[PDB]
Amino acid sequence: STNPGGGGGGSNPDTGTGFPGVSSFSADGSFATTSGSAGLSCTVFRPSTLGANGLKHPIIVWGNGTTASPSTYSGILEHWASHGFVVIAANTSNAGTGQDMLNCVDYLTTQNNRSTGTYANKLDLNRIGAAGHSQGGGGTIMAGQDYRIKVTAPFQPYTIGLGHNSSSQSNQNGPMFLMTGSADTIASPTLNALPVYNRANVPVFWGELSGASHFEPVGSAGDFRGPSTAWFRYHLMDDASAEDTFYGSNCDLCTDNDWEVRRKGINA
Repeated sequence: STNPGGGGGGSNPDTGTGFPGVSSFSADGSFATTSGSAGLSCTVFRPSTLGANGLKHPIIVWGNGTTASPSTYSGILEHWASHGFVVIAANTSNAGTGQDMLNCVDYLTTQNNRSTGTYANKLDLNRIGAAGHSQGGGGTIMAGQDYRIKVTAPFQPYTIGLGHNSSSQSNQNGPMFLMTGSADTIASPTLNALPVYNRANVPVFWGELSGASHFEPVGSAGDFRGPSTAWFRYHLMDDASAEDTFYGSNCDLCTDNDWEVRRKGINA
């Protein structure tokens, strides 16, 4: 949380990659947003103007929970877009293999590399993260093996079925912000998340939110919204103010009794 600008009604300085600073990770940011279909089988939520002020936009690829669509998560996806991310959701309700998510990344790469178009030279292909809920959180871990996925944020992942291959957990490309809810009886954290924490080959920040059901991530994603935004702003925008959300002995979530935190490979 620590920011030299002091937040609030002040004006926090730009991030390391040049994106506007924000006074809150849970409130929407300064970019007006739009959404629409992308490549037939994806849906994008993005700033309505891309590439202003010399910026190249980081990307979050999203996988839905079982039975769900991108609209089920429109609040959280629009929220990230309002901070400056280009957010691409696989449309599928069956995101567990990770392949649809990676196809959405391939699609945006093509568009970035065109001479003209919505995305032409406007994306930062070195700053891609993955996130998703439920089976889509398992799919985030599956997709997170790919060398282009810099960090992941699985929201209540389901890893005991629905396309998951648990060996993916030990083949991640980058660090993981693993989120669970203590009231989640559908993707039991003991069965679905504890094994990921144990076997992951990367640093893991595992936060379990007290009193969160399996439906906390739907819509605007509740009390996961701010933390997930901090994670992606830190790693994909070099927002230094998000560092002490996760790192150090006195990190924000570490001293917040609403969270049970288990870390590995994270400076503490």
